[PDB]
Amino acid sequence: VKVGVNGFGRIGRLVTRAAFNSGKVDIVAINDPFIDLHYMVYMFQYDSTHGKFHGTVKAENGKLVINGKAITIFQERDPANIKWGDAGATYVVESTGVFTTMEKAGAHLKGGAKRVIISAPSADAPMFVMGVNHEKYDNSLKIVSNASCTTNCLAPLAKVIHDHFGIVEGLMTTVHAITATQKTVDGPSGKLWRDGRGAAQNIIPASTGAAKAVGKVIPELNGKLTGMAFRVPTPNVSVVDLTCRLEKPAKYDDIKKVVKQASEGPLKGILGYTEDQVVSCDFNSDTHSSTFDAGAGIALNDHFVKLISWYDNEFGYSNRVVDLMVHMASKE
Amino acid sequence: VKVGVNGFGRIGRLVTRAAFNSGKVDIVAINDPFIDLHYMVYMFQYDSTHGKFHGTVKAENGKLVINGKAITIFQERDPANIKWGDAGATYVVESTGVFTTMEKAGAHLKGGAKRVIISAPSADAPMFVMGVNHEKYDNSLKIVSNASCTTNCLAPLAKVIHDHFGIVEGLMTTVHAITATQKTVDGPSGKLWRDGRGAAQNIIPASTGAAKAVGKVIPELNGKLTGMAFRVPTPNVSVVDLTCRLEKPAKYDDIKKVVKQASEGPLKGILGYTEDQVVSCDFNSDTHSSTFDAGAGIALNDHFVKLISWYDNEFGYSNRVVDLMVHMASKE
Amino acid sequence: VKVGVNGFGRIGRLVTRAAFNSGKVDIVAINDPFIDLHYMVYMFQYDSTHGKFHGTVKAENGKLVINGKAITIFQERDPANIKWGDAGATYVVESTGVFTTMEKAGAHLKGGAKRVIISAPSADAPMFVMGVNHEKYDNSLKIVSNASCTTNCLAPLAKVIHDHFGIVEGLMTTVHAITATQKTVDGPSGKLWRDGRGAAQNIIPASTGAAKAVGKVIPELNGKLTGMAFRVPTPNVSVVDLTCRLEKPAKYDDIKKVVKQASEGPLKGILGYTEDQVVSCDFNSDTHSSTFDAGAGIALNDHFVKLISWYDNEFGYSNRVVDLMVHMASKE
Amino acid sequence: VKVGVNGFGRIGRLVTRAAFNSGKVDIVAINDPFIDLHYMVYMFQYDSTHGKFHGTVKAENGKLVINGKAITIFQERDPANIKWGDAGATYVVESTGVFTTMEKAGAHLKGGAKRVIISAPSADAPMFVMGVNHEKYDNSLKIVSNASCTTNCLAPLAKVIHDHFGIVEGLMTTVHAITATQKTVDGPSGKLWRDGRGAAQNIIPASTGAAKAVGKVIPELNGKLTGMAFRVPTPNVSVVDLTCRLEKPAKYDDIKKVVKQASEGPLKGILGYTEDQVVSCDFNSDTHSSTFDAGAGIALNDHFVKLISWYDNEFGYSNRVVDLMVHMASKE
Ligand SMILES: NC(=O)c1ccc[n+]([C@@H]2O[C@H](COP(=O)([O-])OP(=O)(O)OC[C@H]3O[C@@H](n4cnc5c(N)ncnc54)[C@H](O)[C@@H]3O)[C@@H](O)[C@H]2O)c1
Ligand SMILES: NC(=O)c1ccc[n+]([C@@H]2O[C@H](COP(=O)([O-])OP(=O)(O)OC[C@H]3O[C@@H](n4cnc5c(N)ncnc54)[C@H](O)[C@@H]3O)[C@@H](O)[C@H]2O)c1
Ligand SMILES: NC(=O)c1ccc[n+]([C@@H]2O[C@H](COP(=O)([O-])OP(=O)(O)OC[C@H]3O[C@@H](n4cnc5c(N)ncnc54)[C@H](O)[C@@H]3O)[C@@H](O)[C@H]2O)c1
Ligand SMILES: NC(=O)c1ccc[n+]([C@@H]2O[C@H](COP(=O)([O-])OP(=O)(O)OC[C@H]3O[C@@H](n4cnc5c(N)ncnc54)[C@H](O)[C@@H]3O)[C@@H](O)[C@H]2O)c1
Ligand SMILES: c1cnc2c(c1)ccc1cccnc12
Ligand SMILES: c1cnc2c(c1)ccc1cccnc12
Ligand SMILES: c1cnc2c(c1)ccc1cccnc12
Ligand SMILES: c1cnc2c(c1)ccc1cccnc12
Repeated sequence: VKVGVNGFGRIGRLVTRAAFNSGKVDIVAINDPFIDLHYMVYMFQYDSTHGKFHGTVKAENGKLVINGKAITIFQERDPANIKWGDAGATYVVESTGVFTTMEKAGAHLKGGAKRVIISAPSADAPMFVMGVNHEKYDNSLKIVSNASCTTNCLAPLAKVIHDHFGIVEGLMTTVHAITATQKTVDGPSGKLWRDGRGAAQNIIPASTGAAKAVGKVIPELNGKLTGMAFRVPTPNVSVVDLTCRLEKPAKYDDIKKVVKQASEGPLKGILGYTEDQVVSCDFNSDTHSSTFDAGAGIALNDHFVKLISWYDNEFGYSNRVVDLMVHMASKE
Repeated sequence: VKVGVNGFGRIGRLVTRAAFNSGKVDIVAINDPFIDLHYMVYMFQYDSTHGKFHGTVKAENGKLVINGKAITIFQERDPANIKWGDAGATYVVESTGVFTTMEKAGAHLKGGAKRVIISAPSADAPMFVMGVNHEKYDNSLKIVSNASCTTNCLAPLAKVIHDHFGIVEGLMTTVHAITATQKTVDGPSGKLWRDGRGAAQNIIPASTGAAKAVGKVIPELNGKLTGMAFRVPTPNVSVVDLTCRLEKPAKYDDIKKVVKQASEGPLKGILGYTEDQVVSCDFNSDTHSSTFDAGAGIALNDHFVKLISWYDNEFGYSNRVVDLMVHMASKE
Repeated sequence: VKVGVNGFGRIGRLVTRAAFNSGKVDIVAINDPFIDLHYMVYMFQYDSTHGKFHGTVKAENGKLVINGKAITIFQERDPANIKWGDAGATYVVESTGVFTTMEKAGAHLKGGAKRVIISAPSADAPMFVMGVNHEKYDNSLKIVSNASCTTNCLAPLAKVIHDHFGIVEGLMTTVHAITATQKTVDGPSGKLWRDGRGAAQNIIPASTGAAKAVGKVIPELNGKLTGMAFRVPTPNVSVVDLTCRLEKPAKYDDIKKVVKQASEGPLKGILGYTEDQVVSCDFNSDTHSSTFDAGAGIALNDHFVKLISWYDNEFGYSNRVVDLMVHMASKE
Repeated sequence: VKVGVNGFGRIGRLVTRAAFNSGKVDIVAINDPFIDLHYMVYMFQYDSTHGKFHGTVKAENGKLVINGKAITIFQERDPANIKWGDAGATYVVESTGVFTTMEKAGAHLKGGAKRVIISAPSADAPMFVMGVNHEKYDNSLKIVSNASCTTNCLAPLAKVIHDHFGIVEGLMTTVHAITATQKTVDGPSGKLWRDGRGAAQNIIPASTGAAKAVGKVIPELNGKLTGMAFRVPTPNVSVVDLTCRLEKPAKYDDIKKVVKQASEGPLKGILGYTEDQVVSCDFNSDTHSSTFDAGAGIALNDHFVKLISWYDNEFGYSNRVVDLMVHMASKE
């Protein structure tokens, strides 16, 4: 399926690498009014976090050419003005952070795009998490959301746990790497005042919709989970800390057994499982949505447990965006 | 009371500062075989985290003279060889990190100390938290513990919440600054493998006895709390995240009022209360044991809540060591 | 003199603090369209780097009241629309970073300011360094620059060394803390590609005009000095490394004596001198422009030496802005 | 050639990976009294900086088995007691940091080792830098030094520059990643007081022998270079900043031309060359000893220049150790 990328950022650029790396998505157009063509070459080829592109990248005849494939480059602030159709972009990855409502994201349809995948939670577009509810997608849906990085780590763990023991209620904290929304030194950050404080210096409490959004992705959990985040001074890789109360009793070893099972079978590639003495860097460029850390968790009793799961918030999510598009493409 | 300090490290130095900032306590001797007299002048004067000492520090006549007061300096590896009695050290703060059992900390009694306060949890020395169970101290105790930084954070809060609502069960996480036991790059840590991984690079899961220890300090909570830690790349200040289930219903505003009431009366100076948009650096050099962050916590319902509390692990704890000694002295 | 501040950022806030810590200067107005009145109360009160403000800050009656003094608050993007005259702002500190030419900074003259001090180098506004060429200021200058933090570090030192030994030629590097222009993760920086790379992850080469600018401030050194920068993952405090060739022979002890003599007389408060085993944090909130580090430099021979000098880029510079205004006012 | 590794640290473990990766060195014995066998598995397989070993690692029948090759594991504090000969270890990589003199390093010969390669500068063992003076090695030399990471970055650049233009004199600064000798928080560090200050917080001035040691590796430069270091808060990758005065005039483009030439021909794989807008992370796991950064340098005039060269201090040096051993092996 051919695809356009709106906003060539962390997710835009890594969705582009994941795309090249799958057989199944062809990136044909990129719009980013803040990154010109020769600058796009540089930002793609060099990556502080995930390392140099293993691949070829250049500018040629006004097009970005990756691994010999030529890509139409647009420079539009208003997505309503992007000539996607002409470019041959069937689906658009809305990865700017700034067009997340159906109405705003729907502007890509005016340039002749067929479907939009918003790389974030949406107030009103339907949200999908691969492995959890993607099969609820149907062809009527022109504008969809891939949810967040955090919702993609929480939801698969929660699916497995609810399915086997019943989640009565749960409260989630994510300890999360810094992102591009944050500031290098104490600076302005709108109505979210904590988010402006110096990102390298501080542990920063923040809001997250992800626990509530899981109750959308798994309706039986509606209103049973909420949570929060702490931003901390690492450049990538985040961890979910789920504290939950269960209906059926669950010894820790039975939780481990059932998560290992799921990681090996129907959630292979999405939910991982480890008992190794891992730290955050051990997941850098790991493509899973969620990896259970057996050693790090702790149970108070058979009904009350704290479960820990790792995620590369850039790289895992990026791969999920590709996967959703493949799934959508195959339903057309 | 005259005090000697064993281990002139982060805690030993900051206890010394806190002692001089308050005449609460007179420092008369210090032992550290890895820091000579001239070198102590340097390490006490300049502090990366808390700034340059406001006062005078020099070497005269083989002693360390802080604010005009001469301190006897020892250089012994074996605590049994330190002549505390000769120097007048009545109470000894045991802040090396390697003598935390009664048997080992007791060696100070050999050199003529009268009582020992271990600046960490102990497998067997009784543990005290100022404002929670410090009145359980009595003069029959020659060797006591001031518990851990984390316990001093969690306990005052857990007391208020338990006293007023009844904690049925709780799971804790502390997102904690790096300490001297950690490593600059991947290196040997012995039995605790994750802890040897590069401190500036990683989110590192780690073990903590604080939640259990709360059940000693608050006997009604015995066996009702457990937890874990994440070490993250900050140099100081940490945060407790307590997820608890309550017996009696408590609306979040009722929790706020109760906690604020507690900060203003009996736990004043120990448990603080804030509604501001704070981040970790706002607690650097803050002397509270625990500061409840109203805005950062979140309730799922009237019986299931996540409560957030900040602590300067270095500075709050060091002030508590002095306060505990002052109390002890009053009981003599 | 009454002062208005345009851009209530790292420098604008710290100038404000320095003004209140010294009555040197009265702050009467502040403009920042990205920080409302209530939000200013927050950002001024809490500072990750320099700590909580010691004094009072609140909003009353649409003004910002610091230490009892009410300050008029504007929210204009266009400096021409700020009514400085109505608020009584005689001098305007232009600390936004986006109005550094005479033509742009001059727009403050439209709203009724009398003179403008740009808190950065200027392509055309004359530049002054306290203790080096501030007596070249005269009342014919409506728009002046206080140069850069780096220039304020390099110039006092280069003056002493030149005055006494004759700098034939020099090459400078500054190893410099991160600033607000940098990015938390790899992102767009426009024309300056290295600067958009993740600030907490990298050693980043960067351009600096400081060495050349020294040749304006010290006309005899015109064309005799150039340099570069490395941005590194600290939040504050930077260091000059000046490698120079000398005309007259200077033994390193002669250099030390000359510099120390300079710190004790005419450049006292501007150029500091130390022999202690200092590191960057020992200069956090230090008001000097430049602190010579005797121990850290090294001579190849009597004519070829590497000289090291520390500066708090935020705090030293901010104090210099106030000092420059006080001087200006004395000349009126 | 079969080899033993004394000290399985950063360099010990990466020399081991580089060894597997060449065809030509077989690691057969490892001694490290602080890392037991199952711990060795973990420390080899997981690397925060260079990523998971792409390879197999396990413990079997009391031996460390990497990629099917079994390795004898010793646990001796005194290298005089290590049974290398029995193990079949012909050469030993002395990578503990603690046996760097001929006499101390010579203890490995008592256990039947034939030659020792000390992974650091030595006060008295002869030092080699591949590409610069390795051909001065002869079979009489049983104990040698591979110099330092910094000497390996400086010396190839200096060779090329001296060869073409004449280095009259030079002064070098290295801006260097933290290492395992440094401390996570302000702590003791012997007679080198700065080195104990908190490594994540500070820019730290330090000593280096590397500029002087280049005058050993290139005798014509004896007494013509010296320098210093700054340690800064990155976990790996360092940069040399060489300020030098030249005999023959050299336009910057002629310097670039001659370094590019050398990187392409006789210093291929040792000295690299780039004009890209690179930052430190772009060299992570780069095997060169030295990569010239054309864009980052700056010339004052044709005789006085500042040259910049990057190095992965762990990975580049590690590969050089292997290379030296191959060279030594082929001269036997
Ligand atoms: N970083 C993560 O870990 C992560 C994970 C999952 C989802 N997301 C979400 O993805 C979105 C992007 O996140 P990111 O981290 O890549 O941000 P980023 O800041 O790195 O990238 C955003 C890009 O959008 C471009 N842009 C801005 N306005 C534009 C416009 N009008 N038209 C075209 N391009 C424009 C910017 O120039 C930039 O290159 C956000 O909604 C974020 O919440 C982020
Ligand atoms: N840093 C914190 O946040 C914190 C807070 C609460 C409690 N603690 C506890 O306090 C203790 C000290 O921790 P720290 O962070 O100050 O560590 P540290 O490493 O900064 O200080 C320990 C000091 O003890 C010295 N020492 C080692 N062996 C010695 C001996 N045989 N005799 C005398 N001195 C010796 C070392 O030279 C060092 O100066 C530990 O038990 C720790 O768990 C630490
Ligand atoms: N941080 C330092 O080390 C340092 C030292 C010396 C000089 N400087 C210089 O001082 C200036 C400010 O740097 P800073 O570090 O404080 O940056 P900053 O980003 O912290 O502050 C700039 C402030 O200006 C505001 N602003 C942006 N557009 C505006 C407008 N149209 N009108 C009014 N305000 C506006 C922003 O909201 C922000 O509060 C820059 O020129 C910088 O080069 C910085
Ligand atoms: N890290 C760098 O970038 C770098 C580069 C070039 C050279 N070097 C040099 O290499 C040497 C090691 O450096 P490193 O960074 O790997 O240090 P490291 O601390 O990571 O490794 C040292 C290892 O030696 C072991 N060890 C200590 N005493 C021992 C003994 N008596 N017998 C056996 N093993 C023992 C330790 O347990 C540890 O695993 C030093 O001389 C250093 O100067 C380091
Ligand atoms: C045209 C282009 N791409 C596709 C299809 C048709 C049909 C199915 C499909 C499934 C996965 C990925 N791409 C496609
Ligand atoms: C587990 C892992 N991968 C997948 C699924 C479940 C479901 C659908 C799908 C579609 C495309 C690519 N991967 C997956
Ligand atoms: C035995 C073992 N290894 C070797 C030799 C003999 C001879 C030469 C040589 C050259 C490079 C690497 N290894 C060897
Ligand atoms: C440039 C690059 N690699 C080398 C040399 C010079 C010289 C010797 C040598 C021996 C073994 C492996 N590599 C090299």
